[PDB]
Amino acid sequence: RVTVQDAVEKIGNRFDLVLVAARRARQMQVGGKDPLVPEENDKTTVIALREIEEGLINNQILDVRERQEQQE
Amino acid sequence: DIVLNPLGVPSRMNIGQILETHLGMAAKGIGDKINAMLKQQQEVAKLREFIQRAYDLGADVRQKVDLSTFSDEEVMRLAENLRKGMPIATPVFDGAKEAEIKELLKLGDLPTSGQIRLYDGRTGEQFERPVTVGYMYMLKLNHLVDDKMHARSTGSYSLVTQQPLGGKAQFGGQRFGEMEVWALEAYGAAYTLQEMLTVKSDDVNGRTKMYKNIVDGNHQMEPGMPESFNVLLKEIRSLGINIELED
Amino acid sequence: GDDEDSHLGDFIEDTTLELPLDSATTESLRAATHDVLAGLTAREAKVLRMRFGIDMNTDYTLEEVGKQFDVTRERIRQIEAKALRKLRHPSRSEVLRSFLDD
Amino acid sequence: SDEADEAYSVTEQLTMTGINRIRQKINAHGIPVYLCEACGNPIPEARRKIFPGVTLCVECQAYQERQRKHYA
Amino acid sequence: GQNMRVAFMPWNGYNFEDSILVSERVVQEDRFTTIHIQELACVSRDTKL
Amino acid sequence: EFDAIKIALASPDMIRSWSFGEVKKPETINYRTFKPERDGLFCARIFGPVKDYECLCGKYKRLKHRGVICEKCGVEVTQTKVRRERMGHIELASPTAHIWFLKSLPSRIGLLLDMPLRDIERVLYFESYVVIEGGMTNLERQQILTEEQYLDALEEFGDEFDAKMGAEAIQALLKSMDLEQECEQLREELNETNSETKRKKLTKRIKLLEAFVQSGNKPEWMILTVLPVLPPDLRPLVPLDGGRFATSDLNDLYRRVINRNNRLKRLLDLAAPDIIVRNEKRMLQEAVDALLDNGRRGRAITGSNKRPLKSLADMIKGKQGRFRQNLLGKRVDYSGRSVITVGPYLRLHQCGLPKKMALELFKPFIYGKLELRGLATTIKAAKKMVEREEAVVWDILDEVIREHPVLLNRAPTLHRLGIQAFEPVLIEGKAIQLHPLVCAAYNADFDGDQMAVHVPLTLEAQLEARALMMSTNNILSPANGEPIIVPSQDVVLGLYYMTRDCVNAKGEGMVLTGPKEAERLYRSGLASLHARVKVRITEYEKDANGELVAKTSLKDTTVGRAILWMIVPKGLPYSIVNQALGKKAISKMLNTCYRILGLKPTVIFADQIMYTGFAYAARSGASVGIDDMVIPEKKHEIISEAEAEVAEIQEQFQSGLVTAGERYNKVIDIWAAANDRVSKAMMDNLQTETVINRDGQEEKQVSFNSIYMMADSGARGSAAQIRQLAGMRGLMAKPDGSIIETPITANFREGLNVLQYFISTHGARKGLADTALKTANSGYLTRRLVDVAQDLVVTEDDCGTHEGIMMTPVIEGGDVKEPLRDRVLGRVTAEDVLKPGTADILVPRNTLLHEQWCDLLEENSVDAVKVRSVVSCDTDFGVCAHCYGRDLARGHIINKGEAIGVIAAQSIGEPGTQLTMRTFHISSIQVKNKGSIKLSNVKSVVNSSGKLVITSRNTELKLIDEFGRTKESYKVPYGAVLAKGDGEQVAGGETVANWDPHTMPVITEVSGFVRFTDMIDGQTITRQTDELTGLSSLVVLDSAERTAGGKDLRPALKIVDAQGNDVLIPGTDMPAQYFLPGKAIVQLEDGVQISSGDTLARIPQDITGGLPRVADLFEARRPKEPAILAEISGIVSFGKETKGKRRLVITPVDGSDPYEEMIPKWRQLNVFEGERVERGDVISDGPEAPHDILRLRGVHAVTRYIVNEVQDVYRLQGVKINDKHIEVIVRQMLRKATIVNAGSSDFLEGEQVEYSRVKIANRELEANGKVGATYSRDLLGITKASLATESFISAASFQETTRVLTEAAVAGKRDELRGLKENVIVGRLIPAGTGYAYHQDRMRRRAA
DNA sequence: CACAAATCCATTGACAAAAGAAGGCTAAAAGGGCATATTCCT
Ligand SMILES: [Mg+2]
Ligand SMILES: [Zn+2]
Ligand SMILES: [Zn+2]
Ligand SMILES: [Zn+2]
Repeated sequence: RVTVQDAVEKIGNRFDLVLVAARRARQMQVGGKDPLVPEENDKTTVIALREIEEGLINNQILDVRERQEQQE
Repeated sequence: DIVLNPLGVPSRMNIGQILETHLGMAAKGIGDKINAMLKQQQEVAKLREFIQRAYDLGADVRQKVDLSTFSDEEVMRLAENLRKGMPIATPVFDGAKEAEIKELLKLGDLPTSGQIRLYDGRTGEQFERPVTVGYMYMLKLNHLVDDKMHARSTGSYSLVTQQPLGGKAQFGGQRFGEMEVWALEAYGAAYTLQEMLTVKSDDVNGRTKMYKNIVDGNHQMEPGMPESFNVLLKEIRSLGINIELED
Repeated sequence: GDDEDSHLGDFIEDTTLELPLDSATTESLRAATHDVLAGLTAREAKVLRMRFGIDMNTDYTLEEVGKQFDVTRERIRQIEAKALRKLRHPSRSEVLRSFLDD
Repeated sequence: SDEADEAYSVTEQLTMTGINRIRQKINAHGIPVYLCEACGNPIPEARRKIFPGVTLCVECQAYQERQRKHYA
Repeated sequence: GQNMRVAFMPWNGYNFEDSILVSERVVQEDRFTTIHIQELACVSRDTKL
Repeated sequence: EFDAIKIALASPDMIRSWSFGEVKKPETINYRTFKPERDGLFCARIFGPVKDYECLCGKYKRLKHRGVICEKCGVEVTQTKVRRERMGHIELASPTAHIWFLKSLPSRIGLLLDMPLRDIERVLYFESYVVIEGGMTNLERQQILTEEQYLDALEEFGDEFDAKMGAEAIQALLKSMDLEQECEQLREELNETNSETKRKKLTKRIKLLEAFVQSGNKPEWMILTVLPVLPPDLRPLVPLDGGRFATSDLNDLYRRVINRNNRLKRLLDLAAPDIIVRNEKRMLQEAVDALLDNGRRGRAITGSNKRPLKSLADMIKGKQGRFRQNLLGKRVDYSGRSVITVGPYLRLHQCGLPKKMALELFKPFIYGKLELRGLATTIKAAKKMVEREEAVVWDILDEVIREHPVLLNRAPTLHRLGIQAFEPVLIEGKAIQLHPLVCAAYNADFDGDQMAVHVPLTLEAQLEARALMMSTNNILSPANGEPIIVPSQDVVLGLYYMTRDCVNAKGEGMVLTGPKEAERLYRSGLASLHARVKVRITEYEKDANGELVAKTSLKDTTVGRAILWMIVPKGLPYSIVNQALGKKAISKMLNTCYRILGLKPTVIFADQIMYTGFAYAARSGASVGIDDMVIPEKKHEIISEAEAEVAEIQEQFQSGLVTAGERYNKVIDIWAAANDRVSKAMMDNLQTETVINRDGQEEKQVSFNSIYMMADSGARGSAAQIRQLAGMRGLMAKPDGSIIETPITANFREGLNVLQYFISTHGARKGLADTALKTANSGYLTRRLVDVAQDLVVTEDDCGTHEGIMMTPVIEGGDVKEPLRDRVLGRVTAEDVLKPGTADILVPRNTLLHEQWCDLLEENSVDAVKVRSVVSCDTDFGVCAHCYGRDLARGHIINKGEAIGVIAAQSIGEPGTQLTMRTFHISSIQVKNKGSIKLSNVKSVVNSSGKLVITSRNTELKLIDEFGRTKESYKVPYGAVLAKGDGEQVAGGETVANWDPHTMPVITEVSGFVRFTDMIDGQTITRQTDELTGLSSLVVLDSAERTAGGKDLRPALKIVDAQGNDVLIPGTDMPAQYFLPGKAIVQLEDGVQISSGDTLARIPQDITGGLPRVADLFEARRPKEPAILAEISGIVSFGKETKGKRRLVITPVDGSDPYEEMIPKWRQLNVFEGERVERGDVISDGPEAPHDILRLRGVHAVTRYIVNEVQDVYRLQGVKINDKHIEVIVRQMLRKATIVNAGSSDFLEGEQVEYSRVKIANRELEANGKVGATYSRDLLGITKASLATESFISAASFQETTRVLTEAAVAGKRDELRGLKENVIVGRLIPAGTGYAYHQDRMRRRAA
């Protein structure tokens, strides 16, 4: 983890980025999931921002996963 | 030994350091000449001759030292105390000119420009454009770091307002003044600011929960009410004023 | 002094505060004693919570535990003595052995 | 940085404006009056030669200097 | 203080703004040691207990 | 969870509702045990227990007794913290008056009862009665009496008086008066007395009374009868080691008031004489009044300490008080300090850390990890083992720190770049490392300066620090898009030493297969680091759509530049490292790298440039030697010449030719000229003294002197200080500004004798003394900027308006001081940008002008760009993101949430330090170059010479180039001798206007004869005949020159013809007779002939830059010489004469001109009384006030005046700052406003209210069928615009706390938390930043 | 199947103890008064 320009490539405003990386890192640290990207022995924030950096996570994917969890 | 920065002299116009390190280089060169003469146990007469010619040069210099009432009994001592380097003087405004400095530099066989060729230790290859050396008289100011470096995880807390103390004697934490709050507002840091001024400093019930969640690997933070604001509530309300926190 | 305008009261510390570590300790205590008290018998696990001031407005005296458990003012101390005598096992209740420092 | 590194800037600004004022207070060029204005009487050509632009003889200029000395 | 063989030159950024780069020969010749004899007191105030 | 903080007056039943009992005794504690007293100022029953879960008598000491209050000691057993929460009350023996409604400035009880404050003072302190139910004898409620009058009213009747004196009297005054009655009364007594003072006064007072009305507050609540005491804990009585104690002054103040209350009680049951009891009542009013506050009362009644006792309100206000100091600026856990050192090895995205500090701040983290690993048992074991510091904790620490950032921070945090987050690197030793390219961002050297490190605890905090605050994301300054990671002080010297041609060195003039072979050839010792060389390279000049098209060449260049190329990334062209590469150029290089190739490549290239520059400055061995400070051989010559000159002036002064007060100035100018000469000589002898001889003959190159190399490089220092080394060193002015005429002819390479050093000491002392005082207010203008525009944040995304400013370069006839590039880079065009071909729409409506559009305009040369400012953004409570623009640290469009108010403040502030702290001070339009000419507002005629001359006023010249732009403009005054016309492609170096300060003419519009009117001698004027040659003329005379027998006349040389009329000016209904003011120098005598445009009568007649010039400039303070202008646009004409000031009115074209005021002739008129001047036209003198720019030329001018006024203070300093920020403070300066008509409104017409209420109201009323309403735009200075605030917590924190509170108290104000200063206080999230989501969703919660 | 002990929870029944509210002691605080005349400082 070095720079978060790519995180502006994924979403915009650079604030929902941080506040959604925090939610995904909640899911990943407080055990509710594991990451979709192979963490190279990194801290939870690092993994959250990385898998955001793959177009794999943002507000919509997280919320639709939320609804799928609501199926339980 | 010490490697200063050569850029200090133009901006900080203090030519004293260049000029003094040149003169000190001359003084230590005279000292090294005496030590070569001495440890080799050259003589007493030749040692006397050299020291005598060293103690006089420069036009009408006010002191007059000579080796008549000496010696030997004295010039062995006056060498053994000058073997580390002939200590020089310079009055505050009637000092030695550049010229007498260069004459010292010529007495011992150092370069008159005061500058040597030096060789980089790591690469072993030689710098360009010779660098200046010489014996500057450095000091050790008592801004010593290991009574300066200081930090606290969770120390004690002041009585009236529930905030950490101020002093390194009492483990005070760093002040998060008014300019830093603006600095964080200028960014988007808001949870940072919220923790910095709620759970790290003021809140009584959030700081304990915060510590617990730290040890439990859950990096959450429960806000609560800043205790300073509760004191300000009791103070505003201590007058005949009813301030309250509406629903 | 300091010309910093720090008043005297700005350095007088508190003594009512629970040391934030010591709260962090105690949260494992009621957890850890909950651990051994988990692997207890329902009588011993309940009677010890009965005998000691655990997880309630509590500390019912030994006659008072003799009434609720309906056994005996004398018999309770027997199972109470039986309680920690089983818990006095090294290599069985070593968790609270962590909460000892001589 | 270090306060001497700044204080030199303060000092040089002060003295630069000093030299600028005291060098601008000399009149540059113009048609000499040949006569002190306060008296209409001749300003001798030596004074006409030194400051090209003088408009007072020594006496009326001395009077004006003494009057401005009290700043009002 | 004490006089050191000093040179004026950059040398790889360790003296960037106002820094200094002392040789280990300085700190190994014990040439800048000091003695800080600091003191610690302790009272015995008989309290109510 | 709460919201909408509230405040109001407190009822006695309210205050009884708070308490848990009433203090009676003035005892506090037991002096033998330290237990509280029975019901003293520390009670058991009242304020609760003393220790955790026990009574005070000891009857109950378990947690199982929770809640039950004991029966002997009666103390409610609960937590001991409850003493911090309870409150006590006091039942005063008699009423007494609250100081805040009594002695505050606007006197809340003063104008609540029609009275002067001294009258109620005489009432309160038992001096003279006040009548209530005073019968129908003489009074009803108001007028005061005396004891003679009190007894002669008690005389002849005991009934029918019913008056008291003091507290009870005022209490019956308030408790009797009704609100609605008086409001309706003075309502009727208002519109029949709405005279200009009476109207506003009574209207404001009735406003206060109606505010009292709708509040439900009762005036008698103002006077106190029950007084509430703080809890004990907030006024503790801590025990000090050694038997002593420490209390707060609140304790003894409470004690004294309780003592006076007990005494008055004892007096009342005695029925002692009323004199003694009245003194008691007075004393208790004194005590309570000094309790609530110490200032209004005369003497702060001190104690045995020779200091004043510190009362209640002093614990809220002031610097020291809770608000300003402890409620925002508070210490922090998990934070540490240290000394900073450099350690240049480590990358920009990280900082070294001492290992001890690292193991301290992250203690709880390491405990958590050691328990997660099972390497310990419990937390106690973990702490014990980390205190042992065994091996495992080091690996645990290296693991937990790994991606966990820390904040660095310095003492003077000016701008947001003063706080940046780094990734730790565990270091032994006790210093704090730092990437040297970040010192400049911090503005900290390494003379022992100390940062502090805070730990981001929360995971949202960790992400905030990394994604928003980490140094690598923050490289571009916020006050201007310039990268602020530039090579600072030493890597620039290394890089400059690297890229430097010398005519001959090793391996001169070979060919190299690439940069790599250059490096291989240099390190092997076969070519020099800088030898001129032909080199083959390959540059990746990306031209196509993201296509990196390579293309090679054989560049002829230095070996050094070829080496340095290997660290340049793919983007740039080789022509960037193909120069000397000083300090400026390398900053430009980083700027271009960012501009071309993104961010991450620029950060990687920044670290590379630092690494390589450091390494080659190491290789350079760049030293400074005493031989290297060259003295010019021709210095003593110049010294002898200048000493000859000073002797010459002295000789003449003894010859009686000059004043001493000019001998001074002559010798000063002599020495200054000699100084500049010496500097030029020394530069010539040093800048290029190096001669070298390749192939025989010698050639000239720039010097290799390593002081010159550190000045030409711009690394540190400049040419001037190097002068101060070798040449003569100035003149060394005294502290004030008196220069000492005998210079310091020495230099520093030579010595300075005692008087030279002493003369130096004056300036050195003053400079150091005033640089230690910009520290005393490092953050004063920053504070007073933040506390006005802090509550302003980008909130929406686009407001869809079209307004803005028309940007044009800042050129004043010289060279372009600010091109259209900078003033438009990064803004949003409000309309299209049309090429002068009038059909080329270039940027439609919302194209953010990045470098590319502004480039395209640059080579297209369109200079008319209507760009949407912030100040005209239509948004409410904020600003359109698209309106603000893009100038972030990040290059992209601003994003909603950004607290642009605060960054505007910190950008307009922190370079303010780079300014000078003290306010320092400092004819014909000759065309300077080639082009055409354009006269704007060119209202002129073919004049007497058949040529052009200004008959208009605001004709502004323009060097018209054929590009489609304005090359170089000028101002042309009235009646200027236009030696040409308009639309002439002219040559260069030509004066096309001329005019005289002693000839401001009144030249004729058209022809005529010299046929006078009213020009009568002895009655109006003097028959002047300047008979040195004999010319007679009728010059106009002013009224002190005209007699009284002609003063009611208007002199004029009437325009006529050869027939007998008065030829009327076509366009007006007046015949032409040029009325003339005083001093109207006339020549043409009666009957002479003239023609069109002839000389009728040609009447005769420094910029600052300091910092406090700026705070004033941001205040709209009325300068000494305001310039009023026309409110009407039309033909003007005079009026009455000298009622102290002349009179004259600007007549409309068709309407009415009722506009006239006291125009003093000390301020000279520039227009006659016969011109059609429009509103906003120059009539008055001196500096225009910024207010009138708004009220006359609108908001856009007052902002274009203010940004173009404060920018040039930075401009005159050499400082750079973007213009976007100086608007966002403007937008706060004009937030208030006043009304034009109520219409469908709900306020007074002649009233003032902030813009947004109007802005939401009458835009909504158009939605309704109702009428819109009109409003005047006010304008307030920042500290005056800052007090006007919708909150009442954002105001208490910074302004006069008592003034805000009583007003917001009586007003019953309710603050709903918004803005950034309040949410910090309450400690919830901020509305602005990351917490913009958290605060909108409250609106959804506040929307149901 | 089928008889004899170890000992389970059940008392049972003695003792040693701890405190718990009153009872005696007593030192502490509190109050209650003393007139030749001292007459506006801070
Ligand atoms: Mg510093
Ligand atoms: Zn004269
Ligand atoms: Zn009790
Ligand atoms: Zn906008």
